[PDB]
Amino acid sequence: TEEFDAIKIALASPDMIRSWSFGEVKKPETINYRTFKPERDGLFCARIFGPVKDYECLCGKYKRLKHRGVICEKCGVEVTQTKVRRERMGHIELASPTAHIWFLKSLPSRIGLLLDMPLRDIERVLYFESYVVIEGGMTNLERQQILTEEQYLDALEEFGDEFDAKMGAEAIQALLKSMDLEQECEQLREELNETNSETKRKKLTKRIKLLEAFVQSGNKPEWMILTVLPVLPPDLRPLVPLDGGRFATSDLNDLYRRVINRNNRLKRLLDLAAPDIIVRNEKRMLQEAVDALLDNGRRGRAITGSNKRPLKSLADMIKGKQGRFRQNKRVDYSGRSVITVGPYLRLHQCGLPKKMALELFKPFIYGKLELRGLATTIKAAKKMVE
Amino acid sequence: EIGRTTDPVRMYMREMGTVELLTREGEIDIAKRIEDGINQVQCSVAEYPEAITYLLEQYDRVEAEEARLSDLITGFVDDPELAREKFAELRAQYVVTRDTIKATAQEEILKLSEVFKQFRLVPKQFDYLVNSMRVMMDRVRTQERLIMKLCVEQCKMPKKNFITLFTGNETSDTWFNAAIAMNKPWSEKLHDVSEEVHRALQKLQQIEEETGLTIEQVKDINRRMSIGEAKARRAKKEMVEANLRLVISIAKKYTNRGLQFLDLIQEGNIGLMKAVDKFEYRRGYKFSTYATWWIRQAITRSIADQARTIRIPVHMIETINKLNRISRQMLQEMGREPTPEELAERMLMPEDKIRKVLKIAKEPISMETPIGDDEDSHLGDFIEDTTLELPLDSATTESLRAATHDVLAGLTAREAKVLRMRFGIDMNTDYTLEEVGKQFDVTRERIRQIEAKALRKLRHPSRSEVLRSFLD
Amino acid sequence: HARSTGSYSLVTQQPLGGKAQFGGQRFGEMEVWALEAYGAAYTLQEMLTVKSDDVNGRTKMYKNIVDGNHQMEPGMPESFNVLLKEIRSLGINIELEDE
Amino acid sequence: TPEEKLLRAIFGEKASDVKDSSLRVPNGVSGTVIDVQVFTRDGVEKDKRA
Amino acid sequence: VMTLFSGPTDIYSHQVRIVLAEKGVSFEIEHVEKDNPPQDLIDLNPNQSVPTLVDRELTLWESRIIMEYLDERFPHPPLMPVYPVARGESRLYMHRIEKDWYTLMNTIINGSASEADAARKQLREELLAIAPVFGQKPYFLSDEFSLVDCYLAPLLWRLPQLGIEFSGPGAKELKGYMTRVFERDSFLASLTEAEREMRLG
Amino acid sequence: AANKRSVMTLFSGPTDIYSHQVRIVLAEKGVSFEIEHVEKDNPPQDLIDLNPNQSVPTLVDRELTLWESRIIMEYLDERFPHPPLMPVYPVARGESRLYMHRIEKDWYTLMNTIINGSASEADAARKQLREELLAIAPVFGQKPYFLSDEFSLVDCYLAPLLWRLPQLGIEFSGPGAKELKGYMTRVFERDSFLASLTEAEREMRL
Ligand SMILES: [Zn+2]
Repeated sequence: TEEFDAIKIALASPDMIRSWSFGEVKKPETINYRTFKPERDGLFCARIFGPVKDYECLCGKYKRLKHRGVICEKCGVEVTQTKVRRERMGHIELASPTAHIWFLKSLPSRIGLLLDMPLRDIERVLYFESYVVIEGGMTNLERQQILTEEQYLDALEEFGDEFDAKMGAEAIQALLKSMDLEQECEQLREELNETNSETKRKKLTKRIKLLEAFVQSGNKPEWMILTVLPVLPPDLRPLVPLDGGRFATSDLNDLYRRVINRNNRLKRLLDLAAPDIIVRNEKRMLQEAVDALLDNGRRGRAITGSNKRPLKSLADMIKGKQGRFRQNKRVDYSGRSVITVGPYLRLHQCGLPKKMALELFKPFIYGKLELRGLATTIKAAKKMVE
Repeated sequence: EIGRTTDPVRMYMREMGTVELLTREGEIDIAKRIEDGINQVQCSVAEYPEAITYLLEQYDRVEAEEARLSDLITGFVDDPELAREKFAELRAQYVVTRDTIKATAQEEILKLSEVFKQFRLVPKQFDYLVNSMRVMMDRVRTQERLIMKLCVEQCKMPKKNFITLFTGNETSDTWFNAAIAMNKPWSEKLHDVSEEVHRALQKLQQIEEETGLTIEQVKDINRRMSIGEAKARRAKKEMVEANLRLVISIAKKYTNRGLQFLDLIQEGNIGLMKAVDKFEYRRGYKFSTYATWWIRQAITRSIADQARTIRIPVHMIETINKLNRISRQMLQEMGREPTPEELAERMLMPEDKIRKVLKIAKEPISMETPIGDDEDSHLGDFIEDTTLELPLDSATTESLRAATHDVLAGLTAREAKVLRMRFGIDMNTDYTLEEVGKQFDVTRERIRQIEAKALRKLRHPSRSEVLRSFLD
Repeated sequence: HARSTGSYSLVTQQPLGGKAQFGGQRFGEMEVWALEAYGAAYTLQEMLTVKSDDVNGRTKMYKNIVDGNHQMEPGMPESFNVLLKEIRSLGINIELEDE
Repeated sequence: TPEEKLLRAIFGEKASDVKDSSLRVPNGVSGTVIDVQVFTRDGVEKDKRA
Repeated sequence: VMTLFSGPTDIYSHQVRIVLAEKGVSFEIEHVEKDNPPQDLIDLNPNQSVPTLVDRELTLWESRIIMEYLDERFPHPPLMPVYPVARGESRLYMHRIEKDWYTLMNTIINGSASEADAARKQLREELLAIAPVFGQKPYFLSDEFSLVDCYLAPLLWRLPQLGIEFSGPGAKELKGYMTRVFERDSFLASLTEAEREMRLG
Repeated sequence: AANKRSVMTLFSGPTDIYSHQVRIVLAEKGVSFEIEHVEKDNPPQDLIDLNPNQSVPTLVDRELTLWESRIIMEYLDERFPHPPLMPVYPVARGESRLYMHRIEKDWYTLMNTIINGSASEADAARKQLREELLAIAPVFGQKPYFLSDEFSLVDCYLAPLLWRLPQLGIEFSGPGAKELKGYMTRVFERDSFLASLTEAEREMRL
């Protein structure tokens, strides 16, 4: 790759998260239990994250070196390298929106101070405990009054139109979606001057500095409410088979199965038309499972099943182990031993045992034994050093 | 009252138990509401003269096998045994009732349907009848929704006035002349677009003929039926919110099976939502002793579906659970422990299926289980990977192309090309001999010879001296 | 112990010992500050690109060595490409400019 | 592979049906084999040494 | 993700649609205005010529290139010969019809009513010349539908809109063709509403 | 007749690049082809009667004539396969048919226009032609050929249209012509080119 520079980072819109993925993951199952080939449309697919064995379809109709780019018609695997099973992505299509637990519960609530809403009220709306108004018009209600279950119901009998109250994660997508960062930007450029308070006109310049970021950056506000959650590639959360029959799954195939299952049921209750005591309990139950995936622990700590330690979500993988996940690198060509004295050496030399130096400098030694003609080929040099 | 509670189970109970338990006579009261509910619906399909149209082809093909004896009838109310008579009892009033308007024009068409009340239908096609007249709305609705825009936002006409004469009828010339007659600019402008406003509602003119009646009767046919379903929607909901306390009592026995508590009692709801769907009260059995089956039915079907990572089928979990119900019973009697063969005697498996059922049920160890001493290490740091290849295994295949490009270059020219085309050496897919023979243009069994004697030459020594060295 | 080439881990492609060839040493965070103190910046690049983590930049550095051509083509480590797939799997979008 | 598939035809080295994964002594060790024990699943014949 | 910048009416865009709907490719089409899609598809297409394909990494125009791609990548059912002898036949036969007949229909639409008569009848005698040859196979020199007929099925569908027809000779062995090919679901589910009302089918 | 042998039949053009494009792929596969440098005023008889479209070149092998060089140089690359000239992967094979179409419709008409254009168009063509041919200059550093490290047909579409460089009055100029000019040292003297080049087209090289 070319001499890049300037890693650039920004929010991700549902029309882009739909652009990384190669297909929709629409079942919770992983493999087959009888022949361990992975199932179709499940988490570990082959039509989605590429093939399993290098250069061959899944059924077994395309193995020859003639067919090297075609996609099989039986099971639509593309016959390419199994390395590409490591850099593709899927995506789940949420049946209802849900707040991004980072941009909702990080201490300065980026959903909060973008709306000027106390965080204890947003949380009272994301659990479906208290209605919230949208577009009040000509009535006795602002744009963000918090009508409790009665006050709305004691308000709804009078007005039927010119008025809209919502509740839940699909409400904050309504507040953000209609709010405009230019009207309340310059209109707050005046409001800051009138205010005479060392605390008021000090936090007041904090909000107006956030609105001034959501415009030049190019991020709309309503992208902090997810609508298509993207799934990792199936070789960074492996299901490798141990020796003896047991498998050693990563702790993400326990969390992804818990979103695709709950999201799959909530697709059903809207077709079976259950009452709003259950489906309203479904979204409240889904949204706790998407936020147990991003950063598990800022909630009831959904501990692992079949065991008693907490699961390890995505944001608990970058998070410090005292340092980074990348390079802040175990290393080849190394060794270690017990040091001793050896006081006959010069200042610029150290001992090194024959049994070690013959093991670090192996690829160099292979050069001489094939350069001086002592070994015909490299396989015949590996047996001369052994 | 919202004392900073977080977990939903606190929020479920706090929201669920506001409602009150129903007395037994209350339950019969509610079911009698639904029982009038669907009767408002199905009796509001007899009003639809096309009610037998979707089925008259069935019985005109049931004998002739385009319909089966199950999905349309189940035993009439209040088989060649009954179908050949009751539907045959309809062949009299069938066309004779539509005879009048071929005045009592609506009595006969009603008289056919008036006796239709004793005709029993089946859950298969009941949906389609509701799906039939439903889309006729959208076929008439959005057209009528355009009548406003086509007359208001295009002619400047007001909307709330012309509807008085044309809505419901949907076919006459009400605003054709009555709207135009008022001497307004929009009315005189009505003659401008008077065709599209007249032609857009043409396909609905098929609709009234589609059921043969007027658009007025079609309105009450589809609209009066809607109250019947909504009569039951609020009815069924009243029973799901009432006995909702029950599922929590039935779903606590399964609290630890790999499924969360709150994913359990949501599975019972889809169960209990079906029980009251199929509930019948006339047998006298209280709702609890019938809803307890359909509820526990679900939570034992859900656990076999989404409890394992590597999912095992539903018919197998009955066999695994049988192996512990029986390997536990032999544990007390026998006292010591059970053997791999005594289960074969106690049960009736073929002595090896009990050896394949044992290599299944084990769950996957999590790849972050901290290994011994609880050091700064997990299990995922010790599982090497085998897809890769030894760089001395790749350094040979790179070296092998040296010999086969050099050794095979030490041949003749025309005899080396076919030696390279006969394998995939330095090329695409390999080839067939006479598939190659159309390349050298001498098509014969020579091609099986030229390679044949040439490959002998490389077989000789000192031409294979470097090539032999790759063996072992 | 001593190791010239052996196994490689599963998710991240660095070395470890399960094949009678234990992992390499731990070139931890404390030991990279002792290679930036000196100006040593060619030793530091190969010590975390070719010798450990790159996927096809090291299978060349083993075939250059056997031919006597000590010279490397670094490439980008495979432990950074997992850090883009692990950030994109949140809402965050991460990329690289072009110039 | 294609190149080696010519290497077989030249010498006729029969490809084996079975792969070798025997147990070999770890490197850098030497000492007599003082004891051997054999465990067999009940249902498979005992070989001569067993 | 496989999108197509289909034309609403032009036979070229109707060409690719038969290949897609035949093979079973999951595709989504984005329509052009009349024969112009937006000015926004010039970035992935410096020619701004439809049709144009975009499958997640790739850009292709000049359906000669497109159609052989979908045939070479989605293998079955195949739309070409098997051995190199006959592929030159099909690859050349389609070069005939795309050279003689297709540009011949230019002045029948974009040529004045004077030259419209010129292309009309001079083409018609060609139309029934190969007509008796349909007594050799079902399709245009094939016992199973292939790429070579892909230029005729969208071609024959334009007959009544242009104004040429069959009358006695040229209709017996010929009209059996269109009644055999116009029923295949591939050509069935390819028919767009704009290209349908040209004829009664 | 023409097809009456077990060998080809080609009625080439002695100056027309349609032949000379076909010549390289014709001989690069090592087949024995009949050359016939014929004219439009007087071609060979068989070129007139059996060729109901009457173009140049024209290949004829036991079944029928073939023309329209993309059809010709495809029939040989699909029937006489070794060595290969086109990739395996239908992704990289698509665009490899795409660059050729972006040369016969992009850098061909600059040759015809310079053959029948006005005095400024011969500069306007030479203007649009010469500078843009330097626009693709940095390509050759990454790849020893046109974005395909093996010799393939997309390169054969260039060299015959790079062998008529000064023939229509052209010369390169600017920074980095050594990269493209040094590249011409890597392709203009290959066996498939050296044995295939017609001496009639060579004399413009002095
Ligand atoms: Zn397959």
